[PDB]
Amino acid sequence: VRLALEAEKVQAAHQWREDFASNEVVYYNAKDDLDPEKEPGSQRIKPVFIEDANFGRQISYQHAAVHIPTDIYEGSTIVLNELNWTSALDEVFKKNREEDPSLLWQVFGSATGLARYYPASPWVDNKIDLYDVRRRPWYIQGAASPKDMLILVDVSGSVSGLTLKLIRTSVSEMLETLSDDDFVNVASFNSNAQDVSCFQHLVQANVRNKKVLKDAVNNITAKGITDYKKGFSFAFEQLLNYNVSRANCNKIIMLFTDGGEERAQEIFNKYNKDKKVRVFTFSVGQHNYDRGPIQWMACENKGYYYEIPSIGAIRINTQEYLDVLGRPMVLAGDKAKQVQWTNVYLDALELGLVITGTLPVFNITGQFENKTNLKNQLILGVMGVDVSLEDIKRLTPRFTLCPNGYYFAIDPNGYVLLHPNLQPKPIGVGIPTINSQEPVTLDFLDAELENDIKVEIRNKMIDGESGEKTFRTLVKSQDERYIDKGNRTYTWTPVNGTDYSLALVLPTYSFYYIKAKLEETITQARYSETLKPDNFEESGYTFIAPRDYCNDLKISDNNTEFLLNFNEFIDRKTPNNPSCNADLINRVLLDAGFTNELVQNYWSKQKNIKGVKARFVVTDGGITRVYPKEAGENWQENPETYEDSFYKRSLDNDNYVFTAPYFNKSGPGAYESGIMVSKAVEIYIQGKLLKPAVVGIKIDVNSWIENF
Amino acid sequence: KFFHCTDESKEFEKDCRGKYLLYEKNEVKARDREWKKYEFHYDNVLWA
Amino acid sequence: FFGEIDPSLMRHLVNISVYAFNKSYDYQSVCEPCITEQTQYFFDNDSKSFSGVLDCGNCSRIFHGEKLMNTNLIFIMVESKGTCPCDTRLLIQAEQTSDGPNPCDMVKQPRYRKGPDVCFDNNVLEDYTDCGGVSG
Amino acid sequence: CKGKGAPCRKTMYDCCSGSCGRRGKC
Amino acid sequence: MQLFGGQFNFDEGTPPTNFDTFPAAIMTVFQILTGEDWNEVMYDGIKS
Ligand SMILES: *[C@@H]1O[C@H](CO)[C@@H](O[C@@H]2O[C@H](CO)[C@@H](O[C@@H]3O[C@H](CO)[C@@H](O[C@@H]4O[C@H](CO)[C@@H](O)[C@H](O)[C@H]4NC(C)=O)[C@H](O)[C@H]3NC(C)=O)[C@H](O)[C@H]2NC(C)=O)[C@H](O)[C@H]1NC(C)=O
Ligand SMILES: *[C@@H]1O[C@H](CO)[C@@H](O[C@@H]2O[C@H](CO)[C@@H](O[C@@H]3O[C@H](CO)[C@@H](O)[C@H](O)[C@H]3NC(C)=O)[C@H](O)[C@H]2NC(C)=O)[C@H](O)[C@H]1NC(C)=O
Ligand SMILES: *[C@@H]1O[C@H](CO)[C@@H](O[C@@H]2O[C@H](CO)[C@@H](O)[C@H](O)[C@H]2NC(C)=O)[C@H](O)[C@H]1NC(C)=O
Ligand SMILES: *[C@@H]1O[C@H](CO)[C@@H](O[C@@H]2O[C@H](CO)[C@@H](O)[C@H](O)[C@H]2NC(C)=O)[C@H](O)[C@H]1NC(C)=O
Ligand SMILES: *[C@@H]1O[C@H](CO)[C@@H](O[C@@H]2O[C@H](CO)[C@@H](O)[C@H](O)[C@H]2NC(C)=O)[C@H](O)[C@H]1NC(C)=O
Ligand SMILES: [Ca+2]
Ligand SMILES: [Ca+2]
Repeated sequence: VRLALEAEKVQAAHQWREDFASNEVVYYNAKDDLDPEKEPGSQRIKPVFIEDANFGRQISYQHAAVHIPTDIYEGSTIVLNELNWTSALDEVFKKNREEDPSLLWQVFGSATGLARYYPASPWVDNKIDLYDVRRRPWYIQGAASPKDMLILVDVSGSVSGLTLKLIRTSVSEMLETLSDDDFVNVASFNSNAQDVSCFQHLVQANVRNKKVLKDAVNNITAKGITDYKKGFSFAFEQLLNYNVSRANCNKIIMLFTDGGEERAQEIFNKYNKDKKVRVFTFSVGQHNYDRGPIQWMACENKGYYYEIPSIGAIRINTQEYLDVLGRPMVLAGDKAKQVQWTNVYLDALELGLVITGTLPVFNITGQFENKTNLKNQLILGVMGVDVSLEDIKRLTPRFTLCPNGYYFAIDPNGYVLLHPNLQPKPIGVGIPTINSQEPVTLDFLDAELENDIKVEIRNKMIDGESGEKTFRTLVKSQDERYIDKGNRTYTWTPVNGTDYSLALVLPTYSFYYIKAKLEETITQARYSETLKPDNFEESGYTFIAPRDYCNDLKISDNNTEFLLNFNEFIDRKTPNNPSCNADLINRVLLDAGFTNELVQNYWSKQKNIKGVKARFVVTDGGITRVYPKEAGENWQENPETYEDSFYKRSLDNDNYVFTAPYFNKSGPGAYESGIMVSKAVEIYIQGKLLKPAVVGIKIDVNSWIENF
Repeated sequence: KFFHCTDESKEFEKDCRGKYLLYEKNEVKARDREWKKYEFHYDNVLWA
Repeated sequence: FFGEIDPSLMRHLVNISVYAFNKSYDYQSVCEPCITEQTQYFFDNDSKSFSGVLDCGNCSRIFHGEKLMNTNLIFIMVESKGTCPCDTRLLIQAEQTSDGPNPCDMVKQPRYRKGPDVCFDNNVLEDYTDCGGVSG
Repeated sequence: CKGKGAPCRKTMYDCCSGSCGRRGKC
Repeated sequence: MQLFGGQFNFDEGTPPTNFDTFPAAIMTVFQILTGEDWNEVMYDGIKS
């Protein structure tokens, strides 16, 4: 909000200079070689980047960077004029970060093509940069409203050849600019109109429907004699079908043709007298046909007229209709300025899964005094701040629950914002044909679709209600091989102020958790003397979960380094005081003490047993103790306790669970490692039920072969 | 009238500055924009 | 998977409801040449007797199935496999690359959704002179 | 005006410099 | 125009020396008579 206000004020105060002294504008350009050792109106900046673990890249907080796409000149008058009035945004960029240090990115997309993001980092590292800020999904979301698009491709003898290929590519690219909130259908007409795909009325612009439409338009042919009076009468009928779901606003028609002589006044006077359906006409290809009629249709029916003469103009001439579409929200005043969050997508600067809030910026030159309204109906650009899913996961701790319990959040379209089965990969669209720009949209029902309960729960959360539902469901195991029929309790509530709805899944046995005591400095001593690197000889190899306990403590992929760092930390300071997680450390050491006492007192009595290969124990609290020394190397399980498939499997079963090993794999088979059987530890404190640990046995294969 | 831009989209000389994209089959490459005269032109009586 | 080793007995077990099966689609998966289909099997009768006859390839094999009470295992004993030839039609449980649901049928019965209610699509103050024909 | 090294057909005459070469490229 | 009138819309564009319209046909015939690139035009006719 404050960034948009400052940008509007500064742009209102700007003066349209047309002459620069070759050194008057100063910026970084974020794409130049750091060592040129060497322009029309600009002076470059040589900045200093040190490091930042918050981003992974090298950043500089002294100034913002500018990204000007390759196609657009870096020294034209309009670009320099924008650079001046956008230089003022740097102070606000700094101020916002000063208020909240956790801000990741603060981007300002511009209607001319350049973007300014605050933490100055070089652009991404076959290296031709095709990035254009005016096509990214957040900009498209913030520049207009959901549309009802019907592309009306023209197939005819004339459009055969190069024009057909240009039409195909243009339709594909313009389809790429749609969003999940938008509905689109593609039609074609030589002499009688017909749908190009199996869709007949309108389909949501998902990542699948768009692919189907792209294939259908790529399998098109050119024949016959053009008839506009039928194609338009067909498009207008498909824009009147209300039996299906649609955005119900911004009804717009796209005509992709080359040129003709029929303007079809009767069809427009029949269907569109009140002018509620916009018409955009495109003259694709290099030809000599009469472009007059299509310009007239674009003028009478509210719209704009484009020309695509080559491949290089497709992107620009297909990304501009949002400028026309954004006029009514500009004229609405300070009422269309609402922060709107996009879908989950991979950041362009290699930051993972992020979501972006967008706020449009209006051109308000001559607004205080009532003279200027000629060009005051177009947006300057869309502001944007990125918040990572890691912050939202941080806001929802999961270590006081059982591994089977988790959170998840759903947007009104049904897609998950948080869910344990959501991973940083693009959504598949189909079978990979032989021989990162798409959003990661995964529906909630793509976890384990249950007709009876998980559909009504999803429909209730989408509606924005709160309730509880205890039911017997089917859960898929983490290794994606087993299914349990467990009991879960879905609890949900809306995130008021926004549209997301949060829910919490909890089984019955996870309604209580063990909270460790403060104990004393003596307890820390002998609870820490158990898990030393030289000490897991009579206690068995000891694991530790890479959960962030202390701020200085760093997570490591290799478990030995984490064990050493944890030992040195717990030795060097007390757990609670130095701004660390007291509960996590206290429970980890309590588990360490309990497990060490168990292994010594019971397992140390019998060194070797006829049928067992390894005695292991995993406890909620991130510790694992495989008693045999040589068997510790065969432990292929995740050191994180809350991500062990066998632990989660054994938690849902009141009996012994047998885990089948892997076949034809490079790791050790079930002849030197054994067969894993696990049982969930059950305790009754007071009358309450608790399952804080799972123990098990690795069965020798040969002994059971000779016993069978 | 025998002046052409390496990027055909930019009609005038002041526009023909920067980088522009070529879309040839199975590749995308970027080259400079150049304001050039045709090899054979009509500028004086000798060139004609 | 026992389907790969002895497909006929597994198919008969599923038919007499020994191992229930129900499949899911994995959308975030990578392929070597992508949506991927998955399958998991489990118990659905919580009983023990489980006696039947295969009648496989005109070479009937009587089989008896008993489940260990405390554990989650089942003991199935068939007459033979090699002696009685049968069709194989291997019953794979591994993930296989395949197309997802048919989009046409899916859009015939769309899921529930709530689109945004705010929209600005018309206003009498908007200027329509910028048509693009006269501007070039 | 196709760039240098792009596939060309001589009848087009669109090549920026010279003409469409023997090998079929500008 | 009867033989090659409608089949020079290739995937690389319509050649300038096409037989689509009458003024275009005259120039293509005139160019062949002068003998300049008559083989390239013939290649288009064969490919069409
Ligand atoms: C926000 O809106 C404001 C106004 O609502 C807008 O400011 C206006 O910007 C335009 C430029 O786009 C200025 O246009 C003046 O008009 C003259 C006369 O046309 C132009 O001089 C030549 O114009 C021709 C075409 O007519 C063109 O070749 C080129 O622009 C000029 N050619 C040469 C050889 O110089 C100038 O562009 C310009 N005049 C001067 C003296 O600069 C308006 O004057 C601006 N209006 C105001 C009140 O400042 C602003 O750009 C909008 N914001 C953004 C980001 O675009
Ligand atoms: C785009 O470039 C413009 C041209 O340089 C910049 O505008 C100039 O900024 C100067 C400040 O560094 C101004 O100098 C001061 O202006 C005040 C006006 O109130 C006067 O006292 C003096 O001229 C001067 N004062 C001091 C103490 O230096 C220039 O007046 C001003 N305009 C020009 C040179 O035409 C813009 O800053 C730059 N764009 C943005 C957004 O900053
Ligand atoms: C679906 O849309 C159609 C038109 O697009 C609506 O028109 C009706 O269609 C049914 C089909 O036999 C018939 O009742 C009539 O032909 C139409 N009724 C009219 C015009 O009043 C149809 O009503 C829509 N579906 C529903 C359920 O309303
Ligand atoms: C979000 O805010 C709304 C208020 O608009 C909360 O709804 C109210 O909650 C209080 C108690 O917290 C009740 O006394 C009111 O009756 C509720 N008003 C209603 C239901 O209209 C809602 O609880 C808040 N949700 C969250 C998650 O904070
Ligand atoms: C998905 O798998 C479950 C697991 O069994 C199926 O649930 C049973 O399915 C059988 C037939 O397949 C029915 O006779 C039972 O009545 C089902 N049980 C319940 C509690 O409904 C389920 O049918 C499978 N298919 C779907 C679409 O969910
Ligand atoms: Ca035609
Ligand atoms: Ca000659």
